[PDB]
Amino acid sequence: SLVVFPFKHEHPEVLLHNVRVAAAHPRVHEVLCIGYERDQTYEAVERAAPEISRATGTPVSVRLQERLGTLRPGKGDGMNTALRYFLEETQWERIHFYDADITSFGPDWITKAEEAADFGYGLVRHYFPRASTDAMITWMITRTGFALLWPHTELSWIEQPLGGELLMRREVAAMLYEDERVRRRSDWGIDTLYTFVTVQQGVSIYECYIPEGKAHRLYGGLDDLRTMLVECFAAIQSLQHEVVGQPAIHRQEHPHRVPVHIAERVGYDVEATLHRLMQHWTPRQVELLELFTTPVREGLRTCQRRPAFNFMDEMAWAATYHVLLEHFQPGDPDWEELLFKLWTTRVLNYTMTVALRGYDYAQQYLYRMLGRYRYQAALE
Amino acid sequence: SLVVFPFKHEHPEVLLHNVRVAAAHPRVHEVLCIGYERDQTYEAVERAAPEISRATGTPVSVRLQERLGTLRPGKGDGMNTALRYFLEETQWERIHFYDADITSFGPDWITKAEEAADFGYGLVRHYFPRASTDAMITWMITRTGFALLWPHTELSWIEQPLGGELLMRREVAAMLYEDERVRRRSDWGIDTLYTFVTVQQGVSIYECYIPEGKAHRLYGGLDDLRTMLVECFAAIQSLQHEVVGQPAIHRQEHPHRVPVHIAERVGYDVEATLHRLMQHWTPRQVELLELFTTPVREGLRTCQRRPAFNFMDEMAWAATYHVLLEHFQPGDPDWEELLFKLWTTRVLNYTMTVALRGYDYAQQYLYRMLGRYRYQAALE
Amino acid sequence: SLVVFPFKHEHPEVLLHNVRVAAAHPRVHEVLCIGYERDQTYEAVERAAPEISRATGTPVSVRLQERLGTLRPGKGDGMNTALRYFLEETQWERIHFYDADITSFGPDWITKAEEAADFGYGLVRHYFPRASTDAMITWMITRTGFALLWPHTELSWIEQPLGGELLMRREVAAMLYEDERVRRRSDWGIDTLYTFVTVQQGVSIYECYIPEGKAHRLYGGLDDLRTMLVECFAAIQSLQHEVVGQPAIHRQEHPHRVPVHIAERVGYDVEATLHRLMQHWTPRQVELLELFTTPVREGLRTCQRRPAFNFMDEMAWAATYHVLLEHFQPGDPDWEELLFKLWTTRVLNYTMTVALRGYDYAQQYLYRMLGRYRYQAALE
Amino acid sequence: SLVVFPFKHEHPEVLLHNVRVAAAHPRVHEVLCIGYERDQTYEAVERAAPEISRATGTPVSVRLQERLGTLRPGKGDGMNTALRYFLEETQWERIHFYDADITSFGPDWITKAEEAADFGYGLVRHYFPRASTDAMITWMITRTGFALLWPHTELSWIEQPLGGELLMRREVAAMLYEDERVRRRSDWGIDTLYTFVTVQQGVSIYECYIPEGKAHRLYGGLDDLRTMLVECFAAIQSLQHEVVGQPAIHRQEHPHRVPVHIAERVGYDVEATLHRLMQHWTPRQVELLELFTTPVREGLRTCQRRPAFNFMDEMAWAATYHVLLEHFQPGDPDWEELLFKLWTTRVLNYTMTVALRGYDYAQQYLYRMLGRYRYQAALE
Ligand SMILES: [Mn+2]
Ligand SMILES: [Mn+2]
Ligand SMILES: [Mn+2]
Ligand SMILES: [Mn+2]
Repeated sequence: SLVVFPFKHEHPEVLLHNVRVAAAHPRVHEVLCIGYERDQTYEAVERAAPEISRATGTPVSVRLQERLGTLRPGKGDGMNTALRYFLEETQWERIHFYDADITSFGPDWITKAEEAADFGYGLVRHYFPRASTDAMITWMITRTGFALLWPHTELSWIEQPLGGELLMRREVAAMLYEDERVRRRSDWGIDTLYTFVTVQQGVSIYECYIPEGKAHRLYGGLDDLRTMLVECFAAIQSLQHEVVGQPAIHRQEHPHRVPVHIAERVGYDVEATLHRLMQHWTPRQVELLELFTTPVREGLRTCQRRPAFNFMDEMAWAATYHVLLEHFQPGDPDWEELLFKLWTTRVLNYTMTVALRGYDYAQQYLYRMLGRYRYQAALE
Repeated sequence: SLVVFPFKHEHPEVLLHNVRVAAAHPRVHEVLCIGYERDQTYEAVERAAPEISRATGTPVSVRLQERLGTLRPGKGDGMNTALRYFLEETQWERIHFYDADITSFGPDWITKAEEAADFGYGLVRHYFPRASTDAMITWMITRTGFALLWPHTELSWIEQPLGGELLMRREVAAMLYEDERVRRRSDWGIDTLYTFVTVQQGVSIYECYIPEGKAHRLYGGLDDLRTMLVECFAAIQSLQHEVVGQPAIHRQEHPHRVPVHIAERVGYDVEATLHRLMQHWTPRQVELLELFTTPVREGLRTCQRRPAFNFMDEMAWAATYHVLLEHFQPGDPDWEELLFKLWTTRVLNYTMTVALRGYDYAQQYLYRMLGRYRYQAALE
Repeated sequence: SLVVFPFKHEHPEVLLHNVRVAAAHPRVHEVLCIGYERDQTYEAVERAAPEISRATGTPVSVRLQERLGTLRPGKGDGMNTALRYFLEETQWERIHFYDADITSFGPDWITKAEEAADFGYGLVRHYFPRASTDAMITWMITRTGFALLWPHTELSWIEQPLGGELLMRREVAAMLYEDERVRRRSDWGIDTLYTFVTVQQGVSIYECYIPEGKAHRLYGGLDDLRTMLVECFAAIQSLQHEVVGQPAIHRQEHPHRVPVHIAERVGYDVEATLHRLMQHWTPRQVELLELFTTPVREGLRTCQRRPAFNFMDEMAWAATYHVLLEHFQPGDPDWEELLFKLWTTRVLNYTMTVALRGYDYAQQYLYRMLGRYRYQAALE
Repeated sequence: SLVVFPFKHEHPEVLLHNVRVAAAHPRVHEVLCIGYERDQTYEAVERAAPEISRATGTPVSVRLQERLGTLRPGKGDGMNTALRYFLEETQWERIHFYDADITSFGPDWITKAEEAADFGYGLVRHYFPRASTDAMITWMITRTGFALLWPHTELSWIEQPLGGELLMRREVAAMLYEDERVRRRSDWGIDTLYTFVTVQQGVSIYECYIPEGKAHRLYGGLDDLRTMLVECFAAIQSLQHEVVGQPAIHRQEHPHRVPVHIAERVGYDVEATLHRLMQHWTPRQVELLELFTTPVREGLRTCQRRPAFNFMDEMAWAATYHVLLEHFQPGDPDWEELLFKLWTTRVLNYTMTVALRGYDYAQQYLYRMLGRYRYQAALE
């Protein structure tokens, strides 16, 4: 069973630790390492690869990601390349996928996934405890969108639809690789496409939990997440007229208690995010806001002079999400920048009205937020 | 919608509150109250019935429990009598079921259930927060048995399978009434039967959640649950050779944090439960223990002289359960006692090794226990 | 025992409840109600006074606030007026003080205070659970200042030093009335003065705890605390060169777990508090910042253009506090504004780096912060 | 500053790790290791000692404990011997004391203690988070006794009066060594004597907290604690007619949040403890119970046939404690065995009525239990 590791610019030590863990496992029959470019990180893994495939017995190869899609060359080209090598150049029946930077990795990840895949699941998906102010794309964009567009389906119930940690058996991989929509998704939008089309095609999905597991992403402003945001939203927008059957088997490993050190985590720099909400304005962005409801139009125009976000409550965000679905133009610098400020005001609003009330209150909220969105869409 | 209240020797004011609350609800068309005998509590409901019918504009009937099954005349006869009335004497699309003593009932119970059934679900079950040491039949008998016997199915994933608070649509209620296995189950076993056969027949199920739970029963030795225990185990034993499919659509409102009073609650009298373990011994029971694995035989026989329960861990209980499934005879006095004592040692073991570790541990233990039983059963 | 209720424009029913509850208490001999003006709220208490005096057998007087001090005519004048009445017009061994708006007052407040004074304590202070983001004057001004100036003493260990709920014995109340520093403190600063001088004069102190806290004030920008802030800081500034002994006996009932509603509460309007930071600037304030360390000068001057607060960590606030102690002028409009803005940046910093981590973190941060200030001050 | 390590039969690896940590510290000027006997453990430390005093620079000697007291040769002779070597054979001004088995040890222990001792404290006392069913001697014997006998004093407010982790400056050590009562306390009673006489003599006491720190003592029945119990109680009994001034300066480092893995700990084997309550009976123990109140006499006599403990509530225990103070004869096998069963019934009662309600509820209880005991004694 193949085990793929997409990397780019990560410290090669951590990666190579995870690759050793993988090759040692008695249920892993090959390891593939798909780099972004021929940098020093990649050069390091290419020299290390002959060594690990000798001590452990299992072969380990390294390849550059190919240009398979039509958007930005990113995560999507890397994962779809792994698919091409899995189907066309080997004959294994199971492929794993793990982020390279994961310092929390262990043998318990790979075993659980293979163990669940024995019950016959086409797709096993890992999911971990996340801080109340992390995962804001997941919650306010991916899950909210799935809730508002496909409330009766399993889509919005998937815990971490942007997650790169998963297993997929051969038929499932082959189906995704042949699918024109996922093939062209060469950027951050790929995880959204794997998730959406597996559910649409009736693939049965287990979700593995991981008690404690994640590499605390970097403390900066919400700016750092800007590219991922506009691409993840575009992905959902591109799927908005698709139809999805209700039936699809879906189960999820019970979540163990969130460890303290994750519940006590802050997901972003509040000051930098407020400052950034006042930057990069343009007369067209002000013109384009006329398309939104009055409180949102008025609210965000205030951000030219001072930070504003109390306006962007749960309802305001839904109303804003519908307008974005209709009018957002991927690749348009003004539309991309407005999405980023709007989403920012939502993150700030939720942070001070919800997160600030404590990690528990944040979890109950977020599950219940999806519930009301589900209900509001089913009605209309 | 019909709203049914099965009652016994209840505070008549606690019952009449819930009757008035349901009759005032705009989605409710009728209220039925079922009791076994025309005792003082019954004549009160009948004498009040005309007054509530005027004030709310909703008819309020009161009927006797009829003998429709062939086991002990109990809860099942009462619930199936309401199904009968609902199908033969009315023409409403929906029926509710609520225990009478619940002192937490507000109009929100009926509102959330009817909103859930709009989505189109055929069954809506209410689930609640419970204490680590309540729900020991639910956990160690009903769910455990579902997990051991039908691991690949939805049965062990249902939260409150013995719960009597629920909503069915006319077609679901009809199917259950016509079914000979549920008709016969006149005793405590009925909730197990409604749960099992709806899952077998591919009924779509939503699980509502009421934020403030039920009203907690009397604090006494496990002694009080003895009849419920044998009858719930018999229900499952009776279904043991049934076949059940993998598919049946199942969802559930997200649970809110347990309230303090519930997490800080002891479910039973530990002293009295220990004392009871050394009582009602017979020679025959001593010999019957020969059918069990050695640690369970030696473990329980100790209880003639002093309370023992360390031996009855999670594995030993699974092995015990399998032996009971093959040899336990509902109505054989010694078999019933041995089940009572065997389950008591599980509860005590669970209490001292799990419940005593804090409520959050208790919940996570319990969701994971079902996981392990599921897995063992699938791999054999 | 005398029981004093200082009131303003309160719901007259909320006040009269607390008056009736105290008058019915068997350990209470008189109740005094003090207000500034004979407004509608005052005439209500006077018109009801004869009726309560009959029903409970306890006299109920109502007096005007007299001008006994030389600062703003405020809380101090009212509290010292009650001390006057208590010492010159009655002969009771004890006096109570309770804010009027507290909607949580039961007879247990007076019971626990009088039981504590039996042990023989001269002061009994009530303390409560508060939210991470309430009590920002208490923490960052009163306690912080006690810790920096008198680290080897009991002052910074008192829980609710600005709290007006307390009991004194006749001898303690007499000492405070005769003291020229507390007599003069007619404004918000009075609670600081009662706290400080009782500790200086070796009064023995018990700290009662009421399990359900106060009634929480209005949700608005830090703006509302502005007068309280300057006046509380001035109180401490005014005592800065005092000497205080190491010995003064001090104990405190153990605190019970905070209730959910309190731990999940935001103390202030984060948007409005940020906006307020960019308002009411003057050139003079810009120049005054020259007295401060460079990071605080650059940090606050940013606020003319956009909200900044990361720079105002725990150390920078200590350095800021020392500069304020030497240069702050109560009544100089620009000094008061700069304190307001400086303290606002501390509160915001604290909020985003500490409070947002969960209520349990907030408490432990705060007890440890006092520890570190204490230590720095002792080692210099 | 000397740093003493009393050992006996501990694994020498852990000990020698702690001794290396100590000798490295720049504020530690010597290390003394007082063994119980000349076993293999001691022989191992004697060969290792010349090595550690070479790499680190600080000298390290090992001595056998001397016979200084009149009771069992135990902890007390070991600690008092350290005192003799500290005063008579060196000239250091500070002596530490640490349990040998502590696997959680670090540099943060020694630094904090020396740092607090700079403020001038005669006695610094470490204290750590403990499980709800550990520390049952501390709570039901030492602290309860201090509360019932000396309620107005600081004695019962000391967090861990049986703790061996502390620092004491020269004058304090010399005072204890000269004190005839502490010198003769050669057994488990010594910690009680250090605590009692330091408070009686007005020694000023800081309590260091340790966030996470303790070696989970062995999982067995309450039997394992039997010797410590009868000696710790005897110690209190021997002090019951002493007089204690109220004044004595006392402060304590704020406790950080209890880590999960300690809150999820079970302090003893419930089954073995119940069985043991039915063992070692004697006609004289039944005769001696006639001296106790009726519910306690009747309750414990039941334990001849079956385990009983619901009787032994908080009040029953106090009434029982007073009778024990008057009639308990140290060294008498029947009196010692009755104390052990009585205390056992109290532990079991608290475990199932208090601990079982969750670690938080257990902490609030135990602080409040001391409060009522304090109040009940002050009255009478
Ligand atoms: Mn990553
Ligand atoms: Mn009931
Ligand atoms: Mn107020
Ligand atoms: Mn030890």
